[PDB]
Amino acid sequence: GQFGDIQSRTPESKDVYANTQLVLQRPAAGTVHVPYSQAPSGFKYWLKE
Amino acid sequence: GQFGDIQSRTPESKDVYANTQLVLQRPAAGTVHVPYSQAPSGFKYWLKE
Amino acid sequence: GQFGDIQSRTPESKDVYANTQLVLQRPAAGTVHVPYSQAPSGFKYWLKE
Amino acid sequence: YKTVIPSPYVKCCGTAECKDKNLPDYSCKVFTGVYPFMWGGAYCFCDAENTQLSEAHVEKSESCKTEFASAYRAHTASASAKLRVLYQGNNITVTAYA
Amino acid sequence: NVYKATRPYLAHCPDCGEGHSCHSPVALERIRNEATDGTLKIQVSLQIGIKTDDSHDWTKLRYMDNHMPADAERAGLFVRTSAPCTITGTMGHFILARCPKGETLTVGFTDSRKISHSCTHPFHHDPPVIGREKFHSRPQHGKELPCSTYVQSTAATTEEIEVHMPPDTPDRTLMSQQSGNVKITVNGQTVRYKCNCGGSNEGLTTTDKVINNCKVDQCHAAVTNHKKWQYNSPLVPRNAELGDRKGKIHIPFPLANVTCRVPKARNPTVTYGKNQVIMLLYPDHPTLLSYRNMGEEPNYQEEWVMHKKEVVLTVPTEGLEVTWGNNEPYKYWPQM
Amino acid sequence: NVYKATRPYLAHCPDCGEGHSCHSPVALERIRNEATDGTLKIQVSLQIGIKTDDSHDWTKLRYMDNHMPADAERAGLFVRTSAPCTITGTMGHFILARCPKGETLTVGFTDSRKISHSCTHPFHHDPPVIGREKFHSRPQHGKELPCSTYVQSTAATTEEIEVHMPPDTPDRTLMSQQSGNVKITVNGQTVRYKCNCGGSNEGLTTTDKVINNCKVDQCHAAVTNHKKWQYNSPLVPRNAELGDRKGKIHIPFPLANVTCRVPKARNPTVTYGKNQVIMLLYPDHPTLLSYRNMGEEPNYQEEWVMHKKEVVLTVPTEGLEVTWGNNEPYKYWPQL
Repeated sequence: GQFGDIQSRTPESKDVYANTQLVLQRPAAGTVHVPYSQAPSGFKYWLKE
Repeated sequence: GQFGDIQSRTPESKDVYANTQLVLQRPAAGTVHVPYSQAPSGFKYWLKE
Repeated sequence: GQFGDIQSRTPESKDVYANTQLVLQRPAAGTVHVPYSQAPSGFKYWLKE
Repeated sequence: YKTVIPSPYVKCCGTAECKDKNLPDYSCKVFTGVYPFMWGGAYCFCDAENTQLSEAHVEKSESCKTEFASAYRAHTASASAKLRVLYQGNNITVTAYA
Repeated sequence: NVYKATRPYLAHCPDCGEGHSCHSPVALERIRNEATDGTLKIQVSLQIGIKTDDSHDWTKLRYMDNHMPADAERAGLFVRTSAPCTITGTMGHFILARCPKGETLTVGFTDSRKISHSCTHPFHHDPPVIGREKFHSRPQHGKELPCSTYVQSTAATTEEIEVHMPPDTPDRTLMSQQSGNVKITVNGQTVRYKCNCGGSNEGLTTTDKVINNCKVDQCHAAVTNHKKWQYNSPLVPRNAELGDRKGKIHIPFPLANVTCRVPKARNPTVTYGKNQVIMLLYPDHPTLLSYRNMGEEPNYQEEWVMHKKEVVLTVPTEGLEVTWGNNEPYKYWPQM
Repeated sequence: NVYKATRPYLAHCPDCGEGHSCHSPVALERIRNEATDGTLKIQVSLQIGIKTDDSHDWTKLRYMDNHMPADAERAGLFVRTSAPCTITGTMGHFILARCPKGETLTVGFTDSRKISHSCTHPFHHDPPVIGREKFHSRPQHGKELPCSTYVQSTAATTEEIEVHMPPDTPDRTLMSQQSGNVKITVNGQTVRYKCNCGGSNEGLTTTDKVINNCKVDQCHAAVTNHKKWQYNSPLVPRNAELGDRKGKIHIPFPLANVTCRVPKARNPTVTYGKNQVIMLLYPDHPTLLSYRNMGEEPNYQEEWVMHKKEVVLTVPTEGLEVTWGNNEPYKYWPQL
């Protein structure tokens, strides 16, 4: 959720660092979907604050 | 205007208690209507506050 | 921008006093228009405040 | 960031198993007793013997080439100056490193 | 016609109309708003510009209609927040639109049977403040500032997605009680069946099948898609007899850096005093006011001016720099 | 018939649709909002209620369509801010409309070829509520309050606009690049031309002309018709062989002070106490509450009541006067 939640060497780099606190949740009754809990983009938040 | 402006024994009860401060007003020029001044529903106000 | 930005003797009077801070601006590229910077009506502002 | 999530593996009348993958923020979970529904009815035959494999990982978004912020470490600075000189009744422009 | 192999599918919706949730063929997936100009990249359940036979036709739309994909009209497609939106690009699952200030995004269309389906999602739309002024309507001529938007070029370049085989869809309307036997009506589709009764009780049929001495409740069928291609979606299960076998297709509407046109706030009534400056700010739209000292201690202060305001700012010996919206910074220096 | 010398024309627009600027036949000129009731006096580029042959027809509209004026439908005409507006008068360039709260004004119509053109201008609309109650429907009988509106008297009095001559109407569609030469297609009209290139580079032609070895950008043409009149528009250029030569015509629908019937806030639940008054305020719309003492020290206090509120006010020996919205001031006296 902070500035640096996703870290890469260059904009064209292959390997990336990621700390976003991603956890999968159980799907709804009779529903095919992948529900998840994840902290929003730190870069998008920083661009505002 | 407060909680208890209308009091009844059960939701299906016959006799009811009412203190709403209802006063009739004089109708408008050449108009057929029953204008009145009354304190709003105490139950509806309580449901919000 | 204040009460009295435009002063006249009577509502039907010929001569008027005007202090509105009116300045002409350069028109937009390939556009025919008269852009200007002027303080809004003091009377219209007073009618609100 | 881009949260890359593929189609969930719904195993009808059986159990699915999570494979430990070397991917940034890789998350995996298997949910027991799932009875999912589609357009024409139930996708599975069994009532409680079905499983669903939910896998996910974090990648750089397509925008990273355009929309990005760079983290620099400033060491020392080199000064350079544009100077105007009135030499022999004429203005001359001098641009050099300070 | 890349739409020959590719196909369409169905999904779920939280609001199909009047606050009721259903399985909508115009279901909303992802609403991207990365473009600074105000362009929205909407991902939908259906496919636009492609026909059921996998052929390019800009006037046609491809949506899922109860186990089978059907054709619709491009003119019937609509996008709205609080007022209708102007569609500036359509290709497959993607729609490009410029929307006014709204709290809920609505995307809909009209089918062959003259029935309209629409999906509503809660989305706080409010084009960011590109510059220093919060205006509503865009000007034809103004200050040039760098921004980004999604272009309307359909050309197969830059961005791409992953595709593969789809799953099987359930359908009870495929089975029928023929006296004391069960008849499976295929209707030119690949159907996967399973029954409790003896004999043939499994398989993948392309022809009409009949199960002798059985009940409809003791069976279960469902359509499947193999000959066609599908996009790697996390809301659809992965193909059982397949590892990581996948394809890729180029996608329309890429992100490109353009130029946004803005305006410049009107000069404020300025009056000078003893080491102080007085400004009478009259903003038409939300305008940003910022000021700093031109010395050792700058002491930056920022505020969004919206109403009629009078500001008194102290001018030191070093100088005071004041920036009023998109206008060039005004420099002020003390005197006698 | 002042419309003998008068005529229509075209102008430019800052927003013809989806934020793109163009030359619109429904171009906005001046949006007057002097009326206190909320009526807007919109000035447009086209003419309503008149046909191309100069005849009165309320169901018809006259707009400019590529060098020549064409007829359209009155039903196709629309005005909107954030929601559609009710049109309460149409005559020539003028439209009368009552609009809800909006930030951008939009005026449009539909042509003969079934193509819709609309012009959008940024305008902060927010009429000043009349009275102390925010009602939607106007009552036939109520409280008389002073307001202002635009009357429907067509009579040539009070207000006036400046009208000038439209010398030669510029038209770039008259020139065409014929390989390496410029062809001027007259189409049965008198055209005035001028070029940078040698040979014939001036004149008033009635026949098709060709300028050898020249470019379209280095030329200029326009139709002649110094027989009709035009209104002084900033969206149309000034006549070259003319200084400040202009005429003037009286305009319909002037502003005049009238009377408006508003409503009154409902009486609150009042309960008395020891030198104090308790009021249970139930406002339907933002209602102003003000109170003062009837002695030496009045101590005026004002507040805008919007939600359910309970107010306790101290009543001195001199008396307390409370004004609740547009209702007559309630007088209260304690003792003992």
